[PDB]
Amino acid sequence: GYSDRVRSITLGNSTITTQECANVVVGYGVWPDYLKDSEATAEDQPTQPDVATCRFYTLDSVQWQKTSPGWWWKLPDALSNLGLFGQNMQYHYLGRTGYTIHVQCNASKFHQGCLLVVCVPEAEM
Amino acid sequence: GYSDRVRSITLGNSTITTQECANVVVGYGVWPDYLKDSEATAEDQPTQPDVATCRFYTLDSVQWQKTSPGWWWKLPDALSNLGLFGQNMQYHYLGRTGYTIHVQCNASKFHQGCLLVVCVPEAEMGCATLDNTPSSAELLGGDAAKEFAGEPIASGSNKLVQRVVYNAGMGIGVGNLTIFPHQWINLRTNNSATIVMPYTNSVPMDNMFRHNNITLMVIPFVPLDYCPGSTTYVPITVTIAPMCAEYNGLRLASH
Amino acid sequence: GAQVSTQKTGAHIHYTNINYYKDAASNSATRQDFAQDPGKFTEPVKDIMIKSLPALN
Amino acid sequence: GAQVSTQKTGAHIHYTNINYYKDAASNSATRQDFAQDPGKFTEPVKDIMIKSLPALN
Amino acid sequence: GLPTMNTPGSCQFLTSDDFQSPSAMPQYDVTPEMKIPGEVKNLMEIAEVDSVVPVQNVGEKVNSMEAYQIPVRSNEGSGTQVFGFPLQPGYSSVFSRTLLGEILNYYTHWSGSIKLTFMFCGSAMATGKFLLAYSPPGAGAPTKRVDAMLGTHVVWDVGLQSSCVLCIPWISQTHYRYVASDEYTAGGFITCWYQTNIVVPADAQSSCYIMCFVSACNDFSVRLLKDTPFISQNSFFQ
Amino acid sequence: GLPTMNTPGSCQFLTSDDFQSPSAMPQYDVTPEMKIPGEVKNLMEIAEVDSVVPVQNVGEKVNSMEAYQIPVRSNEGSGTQVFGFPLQPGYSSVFSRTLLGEILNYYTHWSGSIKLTFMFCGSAMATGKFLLAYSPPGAGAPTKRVDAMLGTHVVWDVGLQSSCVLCIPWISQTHYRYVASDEYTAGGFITCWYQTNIVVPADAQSSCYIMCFVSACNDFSVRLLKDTPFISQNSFFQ
Amino acid sequence: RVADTVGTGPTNSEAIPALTAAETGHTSQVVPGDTMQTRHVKNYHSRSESTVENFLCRSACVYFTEYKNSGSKRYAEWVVTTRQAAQLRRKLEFFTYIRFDLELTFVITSTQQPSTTQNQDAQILTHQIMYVPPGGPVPDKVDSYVWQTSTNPSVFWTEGNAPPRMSIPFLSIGNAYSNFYDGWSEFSRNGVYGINTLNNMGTLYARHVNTGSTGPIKSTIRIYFKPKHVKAWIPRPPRLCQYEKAKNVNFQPSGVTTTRQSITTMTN
Amino acid sequence: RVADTVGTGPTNSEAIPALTAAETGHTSQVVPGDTMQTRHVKNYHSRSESTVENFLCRSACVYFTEYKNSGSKRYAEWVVTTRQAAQLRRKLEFFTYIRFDLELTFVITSTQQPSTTQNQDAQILTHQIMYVPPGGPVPDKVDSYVWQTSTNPSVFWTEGNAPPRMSIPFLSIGNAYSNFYDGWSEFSRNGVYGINTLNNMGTLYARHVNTGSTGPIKSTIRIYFKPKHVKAWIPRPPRLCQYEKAKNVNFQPSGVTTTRQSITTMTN
Ligand SMILES: CCCCCCCCCCCCCCCC(=O)O
Ligand SMILES: CCCCCCCCCCCCCCCC(=O)O
Repeated sequence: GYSDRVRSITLGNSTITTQECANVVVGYGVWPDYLKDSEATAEDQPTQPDVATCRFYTLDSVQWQKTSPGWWWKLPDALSNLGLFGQNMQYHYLGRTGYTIHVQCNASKFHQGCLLVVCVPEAEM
Repeated sequence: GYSDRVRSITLGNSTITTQECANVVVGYGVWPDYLKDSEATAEDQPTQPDVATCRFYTLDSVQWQKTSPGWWWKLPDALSNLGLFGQNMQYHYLGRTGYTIHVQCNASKFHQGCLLVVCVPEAEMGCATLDNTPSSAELLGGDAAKEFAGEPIASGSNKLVQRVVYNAGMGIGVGNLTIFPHQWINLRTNNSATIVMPYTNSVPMDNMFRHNNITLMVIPFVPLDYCPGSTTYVPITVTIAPMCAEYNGLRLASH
Repeated sequence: GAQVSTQKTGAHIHYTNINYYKDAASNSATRQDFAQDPGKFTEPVKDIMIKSLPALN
Repeated sequence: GAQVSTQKTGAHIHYTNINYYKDAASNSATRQDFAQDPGKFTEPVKDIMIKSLPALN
Repeated sequence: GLPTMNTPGSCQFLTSDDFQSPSAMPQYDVTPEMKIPGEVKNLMEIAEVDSVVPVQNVGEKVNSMEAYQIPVRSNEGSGTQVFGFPLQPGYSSVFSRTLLGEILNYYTHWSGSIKLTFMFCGSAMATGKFLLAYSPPGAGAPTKRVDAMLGTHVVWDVGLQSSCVLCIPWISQTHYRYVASDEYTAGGFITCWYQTNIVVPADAQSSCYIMCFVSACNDFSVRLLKDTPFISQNSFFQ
Repeated sequence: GLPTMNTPGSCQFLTSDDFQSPSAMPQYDVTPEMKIPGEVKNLMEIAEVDSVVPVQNVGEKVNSMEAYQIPVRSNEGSGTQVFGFPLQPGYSSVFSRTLLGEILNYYTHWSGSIKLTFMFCGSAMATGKFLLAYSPPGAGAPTKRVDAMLGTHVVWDVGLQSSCVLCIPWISQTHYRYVASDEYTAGGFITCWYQTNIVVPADAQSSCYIMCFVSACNDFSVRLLKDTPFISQNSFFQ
Repeated sequence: RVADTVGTGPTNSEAIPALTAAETGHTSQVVPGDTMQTRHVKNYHSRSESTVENFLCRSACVYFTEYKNSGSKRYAEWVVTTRQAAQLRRKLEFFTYIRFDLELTFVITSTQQPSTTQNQDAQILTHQIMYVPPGGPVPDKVDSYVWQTSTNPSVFWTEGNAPPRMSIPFLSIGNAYSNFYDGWSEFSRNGVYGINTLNNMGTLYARHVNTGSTGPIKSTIRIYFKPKHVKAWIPRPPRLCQYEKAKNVNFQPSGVTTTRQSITTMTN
Repeated sequence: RVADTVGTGPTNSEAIPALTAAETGHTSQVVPGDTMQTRHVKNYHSRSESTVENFLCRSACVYFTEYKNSGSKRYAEWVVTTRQAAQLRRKLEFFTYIRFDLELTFVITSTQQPSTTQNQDAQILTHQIMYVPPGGPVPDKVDSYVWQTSTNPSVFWTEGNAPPRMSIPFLSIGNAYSNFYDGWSEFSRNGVYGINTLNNMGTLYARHVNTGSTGPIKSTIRIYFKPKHVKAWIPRPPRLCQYEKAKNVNFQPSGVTTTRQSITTMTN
């Protein structure tokens, strides 16, 4: 039939295709879901676009040299200045969302190396 | 039981209360509704907040003097710089919405006057000079009320709009403006005017920036009068609420 | 396949019509559509207002 | 011996046609034959290739 | 080989004709229709909408917003006249530019009732009474209230309800009347007279204004379409 | 002796007419039909076939096989642009000579989706990622990847499967668009940006090429047949 | 069918139909019966003439142009647009959105021009009318390959018989023929402004197929528009002020209405 | 009827429709739904205009010739062949094999020639059109017995009324009108090469039945071809390079397409 190395992901109006990818890791076994009524505390009505807010934003690229120690990103801050997600989290007081992280680094058969991609929750430094 | 002069309107997180108001006029008999699937043409998925986009935005107030000719507003342009409705119609390509218009002008029992509030769809306006056409800075004023003129504008070459009041700028008898949904605010009885305009356009969706469908016009048919001793500064406020707003074609910010 | 309809005559006779062209935009002008609905322009208010009632109680 | 058919009109009325000449090459042009089969030019491969599948496994 | 015979009236170009014609573009897929609010199906749906009447068309007043206002003030007497005009919707200068008048100037004949809606635009403390009157022809116009009282009159009292309707009925000898002037089908005269007075309290203005709208009743009809004498072109605009 | 009457439009020669006519050769035995492969029944069966696009039509490149190749090399940076063109199938010089364009230049209107199939024609060891983007109008063209990222974009990874499809959807205000240029029905912009890089091993070429085919989706339509502005004759060829 | 009045008798009740509130924006429908006693008169009158179809379905001449058999102008060019004739433009401007099919009749009339050439032998002139949609080729000259009309529609007409006539469907990319467009072409808001944005209906050319004689002959062609199956939306107030240009609604301010002697004069 | 799109929602699956293999020679049919979320929009559009019959069924002028009432050329001769007019030839070249019936209309227009002969009395000219199949006799002169047309088809037309028109069936010894023939006449491989091998459709002559007057009159005849009941096989790529000769496909090499500023320019 098909192989497991090929994957396609569609969200909003954006698509991501990979031909040499491993198995997706889904958090702690929970797929992101909306806030249920037996858990909310704000009595106001929420706004949910789910199209403009939810889509693949591509950030800036960094160079991997032989003497690079690593990089860190903050998910709420990085997208604060990009599109309606930035405009909405800016015009509101309370926000809630889950995130899908895709990292792309391609090299030929004659290169070598290894990267660790880890999502640390509450990373006080 | 109750009386018909009292009304309350809730939208999003905003509320409007009136204690001396007449009957609401609902467009041409159609309440604004979302685009059905047997009428759409854009194959993309639309975005519909319906809370941030739909709410009562209060514009700037203008003063009603004894020699005021009238004012006009463009509904897409006026809200373009106010809140997420402005941010969304700015980040998208196609937009669609209906509007609720509320005009507030209150006066005591010793004042007199009468205003006409009319929502004119597709109000193309003639330029002062026959050869030129009006410019974008003179026709629409963002969050600003462009006033009319009591006497004819000069015919010298310019991009000024013809702001003569007894022709409404569109070259018609100001008397026949009634054909459109309209309300009368007489300071003797009415203190407010409510209008509900649906989405009136010749296409399913259109770009808001290069096309302003509805043009609210307020015309003081009977001038304001009073005797010395009464307050002379009587303002006019206009609150606009979008309804059933949706968009399509997410694109990079454009202004 | 003819269509027989009534003629517009005075008050107080059938005519025949056949379509020959196969474009459906060549038919004769349909003149007899005497239907109206003045509720959209006159009396367009949201709350019904009976004739003989204080319009503002 | 008349032939009654439908007219091409908008979306979202019958017309009449009679043949007078006995050569069968004088009939009006048959304009309503909206049939297609794009399988000959597009996707003409011998082995079926499902859309969402690795075209070359 | 069917033998026929052409009759008088062949190979002519009649303006108001209704025939069939071969299409220049065959098999065209028309763009589908959509629901657009406010569809008109008959022009008498426009004639039944209230239209502001410029009663005060005197001199320069036609070049300002003062043409639609009728002046009314606190007088020292009673029985004087406020305004008056003939019942000529398609001809008189008062009804010529009203929606009803604009529609009527396209059709030669007209019949039905008329509805004049008067709105008092004064202060909240000013009260008054007026006598609206419609007098059919036969004599001249009424000159004093004792003469217009005998016509068809409706006393109006200014109060909470600030709107009064004067229903000018259909009293005529012919089924239809001409929109152009003709003494054979004279309309009548509509006159408004002060009933008692306009009394105001202290520190309130004693000069108020009244507005008037014209509309057609459920029984209006028009006939014999003709060109309008209002629009004209010297040359093809370009 | 049937009395008739000729109507306006008689004894004329309309071009796009459909009537009957007496045959000059009666009782002709037509040669029978045979089965010939590849019968066309609709012109949109030709528009749905992939057509090579000459994206690199710069200067002299149109007079060689270098017009169909898009250059891509190993860069020292990231986020640069590879190519870009407006969505004008019947007007732009890029889509004018494509089969789709040749078909569109016969009909005034057009509607439907578009399918751009990109094929990477590099070595077997060279890998890379590209970002294809379609940005509807409203603003200018995107100038940096942070601006075209917000449109409708599809990241493409070069691998075993060497073909990627970009489905430009139908996002418009009108049901149809003009094949000729008109700002009222502007199309948009299609731009391709380097995602990460094009990395190659030793002893392999670092400059590769990409090809592009254009085709129509299952929902394409055309209307209002018109003459093509491409073919012309000074005199009757002989 | 027109409604009929109902008979009524003297009343004395608190409820009053005449008194209402015009500030609500509602037209008070009052039968003559409410304000006076009336008798039962049946009305057999009809509103048949008023219907939008009967009002707009009358042939009206949009534009007329001239061409000469021999001379500088041998062919005529006209961008097909309305708003060049006041009589029809005013009728169409009544409704903001209109949607109609069209019937076109071309009245072509020739005449002899004064000259000095002798021995004239007039021959039946033939006139060719061609329609180029927006984008097609243009006949830069009276004799050009474009006049082959391999795809464009055309009509040939010899002088002496009934005038040409064709039917045209609803040609618009939108869902209705917009009559008013308050916007620009560029989203920049600078550029063509007004209804001229939505006028891309093509062009119409006409020429003489054969030179009639030696002496110069001038022919004038008039174009007639006949709306069919018409639908109208959003009614609008009538023009009032005379038109000035055919690309916009620019006008010169004019008085509301003609004046009279006083406020109580019964005569104009 | 045009197909309609189907609504889709966010997906995360291994199978990927966008990635395919274009080396196979297969067109990957991808609905907009595969590469982005879409809503259910019904399409009421139709492909009626595109059909081969509606594309090729429009009258187009193949050739026009001239003849004089008195003078050296009193009759006109034309070998009936296509490929003389670019507009129709280009349309026909789209399909390698075509099979259609034909409708022929002859627009004959006369004109007076300048002369010195006085006392001219013009009379209704009559025009005779004759078709000689391949093999028949040829009218070496305007007045000849061949014009009796005891078997050949012919049409007589007086000037002043509607133009002539006839319908012609599918005349071919094969099973289809070949548009391209890559071969020679002789099996020797030396001789006529190309499509001119399969062009033996006859000849068409035309003459004036009666001398109109004393003064010279020139008449020009135009021939119009109208394909009916058309069938097309083996689609072909469009011409691109302008035609040069009417007996072959000889051409001058031309650039693929018009150029622009750079590879990232959005304007021509
Ligand atoms: C021989 C020529 C035949 C075809 C001529 C067609 C010319 C008219 C084209 C359609 C115009 C319809 C009206 C557009 C203007 C408007 O709606 O205001
Ligand atoms: C009065 C004359 C009537 C008959 C005239 C017949 C002339 C046409 C003969 C058939 C030609 C068909 C087309 C052949 C060329 C082609 O297929 O490319």
